[PDB]
Amino acid sequence: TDPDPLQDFCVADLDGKAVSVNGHTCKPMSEAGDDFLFSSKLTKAGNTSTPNGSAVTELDVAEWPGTNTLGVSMNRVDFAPGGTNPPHIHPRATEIGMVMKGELLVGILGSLDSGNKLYSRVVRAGETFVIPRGLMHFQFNVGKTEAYMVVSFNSQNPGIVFVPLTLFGSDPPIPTPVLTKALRVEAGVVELLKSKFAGGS
Amino acid sequence: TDPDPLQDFCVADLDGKAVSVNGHTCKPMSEAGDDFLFSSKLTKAGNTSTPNGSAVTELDVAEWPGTNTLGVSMNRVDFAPGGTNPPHIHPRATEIGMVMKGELLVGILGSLDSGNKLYSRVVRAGETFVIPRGLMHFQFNVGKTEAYMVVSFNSQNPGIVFVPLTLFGSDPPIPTPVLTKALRVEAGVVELLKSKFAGGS
Amino acid sequence: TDPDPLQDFCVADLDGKAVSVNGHTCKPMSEAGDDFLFSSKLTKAGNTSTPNGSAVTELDVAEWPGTNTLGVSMNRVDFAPGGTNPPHIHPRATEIGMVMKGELLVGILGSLDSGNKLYSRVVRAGETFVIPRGLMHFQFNVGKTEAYMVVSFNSQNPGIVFVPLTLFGSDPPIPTPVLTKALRVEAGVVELLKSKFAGGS
Amino acid sequence: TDPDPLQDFCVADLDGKAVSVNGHTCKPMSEAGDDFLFSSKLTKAGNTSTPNGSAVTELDVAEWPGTNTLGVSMNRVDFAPGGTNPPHIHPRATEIGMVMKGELLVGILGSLDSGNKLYSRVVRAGETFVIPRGLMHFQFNVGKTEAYMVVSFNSQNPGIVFVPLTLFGSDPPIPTPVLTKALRVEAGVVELLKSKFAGGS
Amino acid sequence: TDPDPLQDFCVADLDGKAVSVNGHTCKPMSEAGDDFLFSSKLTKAGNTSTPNGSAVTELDVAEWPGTNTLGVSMNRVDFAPGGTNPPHIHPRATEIGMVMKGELLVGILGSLDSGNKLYSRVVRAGETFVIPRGLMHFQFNVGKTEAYMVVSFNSQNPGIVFVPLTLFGSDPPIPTPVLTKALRVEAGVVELLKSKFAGGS
Amino acid sequence: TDPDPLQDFCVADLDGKAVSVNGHTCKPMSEAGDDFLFSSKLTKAGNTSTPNGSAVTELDVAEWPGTNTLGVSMNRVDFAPGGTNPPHIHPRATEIGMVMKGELLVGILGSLDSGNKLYSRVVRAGETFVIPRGLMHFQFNVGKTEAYMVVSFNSQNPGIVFVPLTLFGSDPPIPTPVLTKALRVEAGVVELLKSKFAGGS
Ligand SMILES: [Mn+2]
Ligand SMILES: [Mn+2]
Ligand SMILES: [Mn+2]
Ligand SMILES: [Mn+2]
Ligand SMILES: [Mn+2]
Ligand SMILES: [Mn+2]
Repeated sequence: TDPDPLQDFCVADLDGKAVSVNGHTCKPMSEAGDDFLFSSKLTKAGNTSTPNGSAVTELDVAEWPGTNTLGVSMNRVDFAPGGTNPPHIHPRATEIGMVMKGELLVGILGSLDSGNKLYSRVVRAGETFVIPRGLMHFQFNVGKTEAYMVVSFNSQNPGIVFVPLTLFGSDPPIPTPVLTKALRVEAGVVELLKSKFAGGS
Repeated sequence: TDPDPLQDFCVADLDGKAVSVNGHTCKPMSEAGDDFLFSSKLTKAGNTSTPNGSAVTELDVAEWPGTNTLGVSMNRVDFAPGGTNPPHIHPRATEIGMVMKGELLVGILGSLDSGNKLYSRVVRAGETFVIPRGLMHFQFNVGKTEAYMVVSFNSQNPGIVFVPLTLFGSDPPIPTPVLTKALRVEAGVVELLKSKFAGGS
Repeated sequence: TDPDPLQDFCVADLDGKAVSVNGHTCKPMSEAGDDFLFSSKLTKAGNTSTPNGSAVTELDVAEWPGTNTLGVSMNRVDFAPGGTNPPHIHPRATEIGMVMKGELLVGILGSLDSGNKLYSRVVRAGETFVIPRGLMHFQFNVGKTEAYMVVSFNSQNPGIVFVPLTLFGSDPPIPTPVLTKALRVEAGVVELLKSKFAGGS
Repeated sequence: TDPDPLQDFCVADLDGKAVSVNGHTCKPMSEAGDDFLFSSKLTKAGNTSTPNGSAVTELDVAEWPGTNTLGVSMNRVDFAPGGTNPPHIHPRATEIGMVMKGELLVGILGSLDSGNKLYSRVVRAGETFVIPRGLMHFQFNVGKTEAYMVVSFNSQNPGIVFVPLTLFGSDPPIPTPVLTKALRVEAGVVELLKSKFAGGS
Repeated sequence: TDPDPLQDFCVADLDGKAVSVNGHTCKPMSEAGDDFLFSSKLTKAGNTSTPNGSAVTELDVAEWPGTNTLGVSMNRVDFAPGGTNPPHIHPRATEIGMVMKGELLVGILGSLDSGNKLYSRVVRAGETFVIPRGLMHFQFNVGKTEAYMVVSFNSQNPGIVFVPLTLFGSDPPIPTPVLTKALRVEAGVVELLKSKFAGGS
Repeated sequence: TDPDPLQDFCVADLDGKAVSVNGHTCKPMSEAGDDFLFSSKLTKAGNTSTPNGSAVTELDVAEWPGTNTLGVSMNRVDFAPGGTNPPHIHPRATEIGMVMKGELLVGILGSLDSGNKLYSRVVRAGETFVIPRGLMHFQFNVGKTEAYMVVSFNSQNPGIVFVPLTLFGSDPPIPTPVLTKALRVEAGVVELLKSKFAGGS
């Protein structure tokens, strides 16, 4: 997990030419002000008119620099009816979330030694879920109304590996012949999938 | 921070005679079912008719055994108008929270090397805050309506050190002469304070 | 990363009814013998006549109990010509490997904040590679001969999330409608993919 | 706990304009000399003519830069007869100490899940005590002579949250109305307490 | 470093048939009493009439079970005039110590990338030293009186690798031919050294 | 163990005047190229015509900067017939290795609480071994042909404490009188040993 802090506060210095280190260098405390432990970036709903039908409003250290060194971060996800936060993975953290409105099918997948078990449940307002570090998971809006959830992570920068986008639209894309052997389908099927993720989202 | 997990899942075995270890032993996976990564315990508001005027609904590993080994936990706090979650400390975690309804004055205090600075702000619906590991902090409902927040921690068992209750109503209470030297007031003042925390809450 | 050790040795007790904890309980030192720090399980090549065209011979704590608490483990992967270790993820570790024979295209994919960059190179005998914790990666045999590599991990139980098998053949499988929204293709395409992973491998 | 070291030595560069990071940047090894692993700052007794009747001589990374990255630090506390190291907390470390001279009442308080138990004992020359990470604790000189102890921590910068001073004399002070609700006493009592900690110590 | 604690207290259960885990299982809190955070085992001087001319009084988790899970431990070392705590290593911790009486030559050795530098200084009453995790170090009494020091570690079980005893008197001893190649001397010299450590101390 | 990473990649900036921190600062991602996760430095055998009769080809972060922050590193050791990697220690990591060719006697020594037990075995092609963090260990070529092994570590910079060289040829050397008390032999024997390690290797 993220390294523990070695002082009370260390607000991230995000200017482009700052020296680079594991995580982020910090602003001098003299330049921090009173406001760094607070944020209002998750107050409004994100735009759900996207191919996935969901919008992620991030609140990691790049968006909330006061989280630097503190080992935590959050995000908000809004969903149009039938929208999905597609099968994805956080490489460096466990996720713990709460559904605020609507009805979401939440699915968590065990690794190979857990027999690739799929745990899935319809989670409603006020109900919570937990996603173990590095496991594949997804959310699907099964209600007729817009849904939204707010989650927390045990990292300032959990990272996100979107499975569909990484598999078919990385930069540059995984060679077709690699994907035909791995997916056990012909090249035409692989190219059809790639054509849907050519936009970069 | 909490030790990282060494397998996908390890639901806590909470029976009274289970062997004791750092954290908790786990139920055999065969006895876990499909439901351990989910909870509905924070769906309803807690009873705010208490001396503090707030109610904490806990969702640590004792209440949500599926969090065992995953490094995270949550809780919900409800506040009557003018109620407080009094100055307190979490010995083993950073807290990250969101106000869901109402208006809360949230205050975070730096340690001695930070000049004991008090950072405080009125946090409203959808706005977030972060409390660094082990620092004193509090919340006070400044609105005319009931307020509530949901927070996450970077520990399965953050712990809570309530300052007023620990100082004046521990078991057994800190001797009066220790408290008169520390608080710089006469014994009568110390005894008055102790009389308010004799109930254990 | 894995918790550090609190003593010299703690060989894993793998009997089925042993108490369950994070990681594994250990055999009494009196029952360990001289041989637990050694293994010969990776001496021979695995059977590459599988759908993927590769075979993984594991040497994690379940196969090498002397690794318990030491924070490390290994495995060997053998590849038939044109075979692949398909796009996969290790949820709890970084991997560091060496190609022993043959020619392998090794690809590592960055997360979303790294623009989903694909780093790929043909790695030959004696050459090494490193896969950051939790990122998607794969290997493909581009030579005309059988290839093999031996890798190490910074966990006693890294875990493996096989992307194709988890996406299309979990237990039970991810609903088709979830996968059609996520993959942006019709149900018939999703069902074709599922039919290839119905065997459990 | 503090991050582990990634090299033998990394003496802290404490100049005011050094770049800021978690912990401290280090002096080039060429500028370190032979003396950084040693100190004589705890050889003499501190001045106990203070309001608390005790004096803390710190030996954290700010006073002993050679501790940077090594995960440890110390301090010495001297006590006039009847003096106290008041109820306080270390946010980022466990403390382990030894009484060198005199008789000290040492008290350690459990958190809420430990029923706020007060463990207290008179500790004399050569006797030791341990304070778990983040718990409230104090020391009181019950002998007729000056007493002193030397303690170690499992952090280069444990931090110190003095309860009385933080509660009544932070900068700026916690509002009176917050403190009257939390302490369950009238404003006049709160103002009396605040008047004793207006000096900043 | 040692895993962080997941609760306030977890006194080690040291009975011989207790289940074995990383570190130690804990006594039920009901069986702990008030005394586990304290010890008087380092109050008296150890017997320095040994081949090394020094005596180590240990206060690790085997001798102080209340340290279990807290990440710290101590020990006391007493030295006859001209006695030594021979070149040794702690595999799992940094050491931080204070000389209480006498004059001790304290030497710390850097690793190969630090050019195997020897840092050494005569440390007197009240003066401190720090030994980075896993580096070779020693102490030698250069005064005419008995000397003693008390040290702390950042582990409940640091471990001790005595160089001379391990090299020449392990169980069973390292073969002579291995040692003649490594030490670049004839077999007769190696056998002479082995004869001095045949007693097991 | 090494601090976990807080981003995907952080290639070490090894220029001499780069700011110094725990571990290494990183190159801007814009200056990294595609090649940092790969290396060919262990493809060839090292020169075994040395006093020890073995050659270590290092692949730590100084030689493979792409390992920075990832918690892993490797090395290759080649051995002439009868050559040794002498009794040594890695202060900051566990080692896990595989013999690639030849026959090596591999010995691992327990600490004092493990009764200084010597575990030793002849390890051949494809067979593996594990060395717990900070314990003394060695390898000796018992075959008639050149032998070689490739090992991995759970640190980007494990460090190496060569016992013979550190004991008798540090800079500057440990005083003779310290070594005569510790080794229990006369000064002439100590000086003979020192004369063999005066070259610095
Ligand atoms: Mn997620
Ligand atoms: Mn709180
Ligand atoms: Mn892999
Ligand atoms: Mn203290
Ligand atoms: Mn020592
Ligand atoms: Mn080695």
